[PDB]
Amino acid sequence: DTKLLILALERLKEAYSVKSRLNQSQREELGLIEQAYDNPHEALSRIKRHLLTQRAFKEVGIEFMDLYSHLVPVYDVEPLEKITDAYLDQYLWYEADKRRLFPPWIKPADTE
Amino acid sequence: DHNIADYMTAKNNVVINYKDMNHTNSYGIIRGLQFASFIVQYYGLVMDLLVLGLHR
Amino acid sequence: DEWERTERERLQDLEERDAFAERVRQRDKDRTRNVLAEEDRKAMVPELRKKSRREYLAKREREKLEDLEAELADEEFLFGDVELSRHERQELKYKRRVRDLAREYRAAGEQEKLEATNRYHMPKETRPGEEQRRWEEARLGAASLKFSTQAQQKESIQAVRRSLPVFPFREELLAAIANHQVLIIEGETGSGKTTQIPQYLFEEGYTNKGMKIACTQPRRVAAMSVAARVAREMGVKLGNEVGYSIRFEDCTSERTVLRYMTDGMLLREFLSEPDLASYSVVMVDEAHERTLHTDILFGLIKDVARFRPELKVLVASATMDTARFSTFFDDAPVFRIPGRRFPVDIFYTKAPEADYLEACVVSVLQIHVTQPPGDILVFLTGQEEIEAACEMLQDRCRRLGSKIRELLVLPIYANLPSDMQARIFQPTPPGARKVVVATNIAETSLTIEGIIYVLDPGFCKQKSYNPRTGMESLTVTPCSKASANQRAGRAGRVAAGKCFRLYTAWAYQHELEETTVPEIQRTSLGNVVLLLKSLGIHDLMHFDFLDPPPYETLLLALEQLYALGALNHLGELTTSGRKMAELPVDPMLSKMILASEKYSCSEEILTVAAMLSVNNSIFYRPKDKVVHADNARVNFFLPGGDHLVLLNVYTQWAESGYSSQWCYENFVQFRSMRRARDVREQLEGLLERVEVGLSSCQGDYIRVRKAITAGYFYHTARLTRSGYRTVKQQQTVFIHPNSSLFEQQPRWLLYHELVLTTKEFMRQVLEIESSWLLEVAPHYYKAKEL
Amino acid sequence: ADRKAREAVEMRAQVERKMAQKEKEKHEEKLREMAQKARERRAGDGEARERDEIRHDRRKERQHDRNLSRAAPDKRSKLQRNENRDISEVIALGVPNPEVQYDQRLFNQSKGMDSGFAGGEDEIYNVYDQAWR
Amino acid sequence: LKRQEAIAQNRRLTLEDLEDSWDRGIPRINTLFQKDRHTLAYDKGWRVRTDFKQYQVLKQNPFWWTHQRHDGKLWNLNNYRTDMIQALGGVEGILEHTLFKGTYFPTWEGLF
RNA sequence: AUGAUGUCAUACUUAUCCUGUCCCUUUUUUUUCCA
Repeated sequence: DTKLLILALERLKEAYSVKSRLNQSQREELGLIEQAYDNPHEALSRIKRHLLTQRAFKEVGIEFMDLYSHLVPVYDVEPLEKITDAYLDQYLWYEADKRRLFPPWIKPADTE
Repeated sequence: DHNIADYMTAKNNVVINYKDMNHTNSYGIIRGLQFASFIVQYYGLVMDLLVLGLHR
Repeated sequence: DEWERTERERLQDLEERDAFAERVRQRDKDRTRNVLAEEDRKAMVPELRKKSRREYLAKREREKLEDLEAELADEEFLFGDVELSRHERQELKYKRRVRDLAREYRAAGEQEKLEATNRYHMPKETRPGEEQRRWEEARLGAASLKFSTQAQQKESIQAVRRSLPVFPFREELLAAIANHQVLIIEGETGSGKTTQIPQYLFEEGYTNKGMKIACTQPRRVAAMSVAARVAREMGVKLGNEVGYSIRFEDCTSERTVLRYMTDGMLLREFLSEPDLASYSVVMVDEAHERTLHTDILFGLIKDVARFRPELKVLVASATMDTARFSTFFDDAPVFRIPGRRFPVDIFYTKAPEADYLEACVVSVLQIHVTQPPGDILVFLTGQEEIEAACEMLQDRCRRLGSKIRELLVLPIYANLPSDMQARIFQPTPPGARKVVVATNIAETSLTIEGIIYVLDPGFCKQKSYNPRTGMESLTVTPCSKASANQRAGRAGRVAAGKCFRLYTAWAYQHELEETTVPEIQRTSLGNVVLLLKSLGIHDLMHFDFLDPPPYETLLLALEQLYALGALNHLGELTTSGRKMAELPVDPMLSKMILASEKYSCSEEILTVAAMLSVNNSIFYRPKDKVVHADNARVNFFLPGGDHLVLLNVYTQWAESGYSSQWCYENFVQFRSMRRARDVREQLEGLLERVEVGLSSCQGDYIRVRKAITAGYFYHTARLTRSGYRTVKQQQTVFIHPNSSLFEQQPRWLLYHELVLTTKEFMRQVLEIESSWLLEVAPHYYKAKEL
Repeated sequence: ADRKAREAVEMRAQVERKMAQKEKEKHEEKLREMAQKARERRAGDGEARERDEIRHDRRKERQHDRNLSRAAPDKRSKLQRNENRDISEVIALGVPNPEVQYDQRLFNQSKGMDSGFAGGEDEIYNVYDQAWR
Repeated sequence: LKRQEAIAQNRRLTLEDLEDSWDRGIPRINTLFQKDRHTLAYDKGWRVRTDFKQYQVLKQNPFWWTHQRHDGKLWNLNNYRTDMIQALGGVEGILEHTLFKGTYFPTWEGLF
């Protein structure tokens, strides 16, 4: 659980590598990430409580990234749930790869 | 587990908001979630099966 | 003298113990009332046949287990060599193939179990250290593209034997000991003092008359090593004739001529045989060790040597403590063995030193880079300093890259993982240098050959207990003269070596004490006071000491044992006193186990007792996995106090089936866990003795906390608004950061340790009720003080 | 459909389970043949003394194991098993040899867990990864 | 093969069998030996994940296709700087286009 | 017409702080009807 959590939190930090002008909301996310990097068991207790009991979530933001020949939608989720989702993501991909869910033709794979 | 399945599918059903327009996702998939890779590749697995057949 | 009234009281105790056990047996056979139609029998006879069948199946594959083991056990040492005939050969192929057949006939069942639970089972809605081989085929999976000679042994043994520094000194000293009962045998390391001397005495016929030859050591495993090598010479099985007995490990049988043991083992042989009638020789090794048991046995065996002239007392040591040795032992002759293998070039720093850690660093830097082949041993004080040292060395390693060659930095102390202790024992890889940063534990009982350099910071972590407030402080202290002397002597064992002292010849010859404070002075003595009160020494003042303790420390000791009740209002033993006295642990724990009978928390207090036995090394705290360790530790944290945390961890480990990889996953030292387990079952082996009945607290941690209260009531502190302060002394203590409540900070706390590190501290603490203190000790704790 | 699929999965499972069960019963009966013929081939000059030594050692073995089981409930488990695992013990007993590992100049020349690709930012100077001079 | 035989020979693979092949191969050989082999053995499905990061962050990653911790480092442009200097003229031909001599700094090896 | 004295609270200034206090050397101890 702590290895999966460290991977999730490193991935989430990777956004604000620049440590830019960011905003209030990214400031708040960095706060959550750091306090979960310090105290990793209140974090994981929260995470599993969420995964067990929660089924009505907050609202998502959308905006578009203009690539001049098409646009790309970009979704904006709130921090508490971003952490729960990042950990769920890591856990699912790890287990799926250990039990061999995806046969060898599903190919953005980690091998090449 | 049914708990995680319910989390994952109850999480795609949220309210999407731009400046002052709001609606509810009820049909498709929000790709800006963090497990959306898993959903896309598993569903695509089901469709690989429909295209190839179980034997092949 | 006092020896004889002591022995009087001891034999009286032995007969009283026997009669006490006899009374207990008859009492309980009284308490358990042995109260021991056609279709009745026709009904139950089938059922007793059912259990007959079943327990017979268990017992049947149990006897198949017996002979299953026995086939391969006997064929191990008979078949592979000897010219044997049709019959037993046929039986070899039979037992071989037939045990394999049974193994596969159960493997079939196991295989079907696992392949029949392997399958897909639709989910149901209902409200070993190789992760660098799990990351070495990930790369090789990503990077694939396909489309007699035993006589020669003995002659060699004797040939090396002939080159001992005691082998030419054989007959002169044997006649020497034939003359005088008391013989001082002064000799340095490697001389053969521990190995050849008992061989000689075997050769002399001191073993006839059914006699034994005792050789005691200050350390169990050192006893094992010495025993192994002497049996190797003896060409026999270690354990039948040349044997050793230490805690949990008997390797002796009634053929035992040469019995090796620890000083406490010989003390406890004085619990069984006061006159030592079956031993003709007691050979006490390296008595300079300054052990509680060493200075107890010294007095006891001195009285024996006075009262038993044909008894043989041989006490050999390494250093010049022979003056006082003979002086106490009424001027024994001193037989000098010259033993010193190779010359040692000892260097001094040109001036004194300011930051000796960096001086250590840069010293080994230069020694490595400029010296020719040869290992390095370097002393530091301990663990924190030692990993900081390896940090610095490996930093330099990284920065200077291939302009150097391979610097295997190897730290070593006692509590680090045992595999990594074994790490240093590998023979050095060609081309590479092996540098061991060590604590003074590598001063004694660790002989790592190849060491040709050794550097001494002239320091050490000496304990210092002032009783005037009960302060036991592991403090920095410039090392003894003898200490540095043998820290030099640790080298040279295979070639001419060097020993660089971090201090001058001036500071050495001028500012150096000879021998570290004989522990009887410095230590806290609760168990040995209780022990000599167990043998019946009423007047413990005029007792035959070699170094008496200050009157103050024994004063506070006696007041302590009185307070916990082991002494009456004049200071002799209560029944509790003696029964707690047999337990080989301090009376704090023993009285808490006494309380567990009253509160009905037997097993829990047993387990906590076993936990504090080895505690200091439970949890590993690596620097390269800090957060995973902190978290695997925070996992167990239960409310009530860390003692029950230890309870819970042992509960979970035994839950696993005593698994090692359990403790590996959960960041716990297997060594401590395993030893705590065996010490718990040893306390259960004494459990019927002390009249303890096996009951569990039934999840009532209130009982267990109250038993801890009754045990450690002295060990309590209370809140003050200027910090946590003692209950009795009102001198200031502080909360150990590693404590399960370190930030909860209870108003009323119980502790177990008392150190004063960089701040005054207490370890493994628990939150207490002050009401339980009056519930337990209203005569020592009164209400007005709480 | 989920109920129907659950039932079909369960029954197919126990079908093949039982079939393999009968396969193992066949395997073990041919092992019964093997065992009988093992003892049959069994039944029909150091041997004599090494044989008296068999009964020697095994018989005092049963004596010692009996009386161990007797004095302490299981001191056969207090003596034999616990003897053969601890570290300095084994070093003392001369026991020999109680995976690939290599040079350590190699390791830790490199440190980190994140890709140096800034997570999509480009405006920082990461072209060369060793100073010019 | 050198690994297997170094188990057979039970010798230690030394730096000499692995400095000819230090930056070659596709992961890369210098990945076997990095610091965090132990928490990166649990990161699975990282390739799909960096692909899907385009719906979460408002910027465009030109190395969407790789990861330096997992794939090694697949290029080295350190001779480019040297040969660029030799083609522009050398540090002398380069600094006669500058205000270097009007600084009177004695020589350009100290510039900072 | 502005003296200092101040146990006066407020207003203000350094876009001055919010991470920057923490950790133990060595080591030994007798055991009892099995079933």
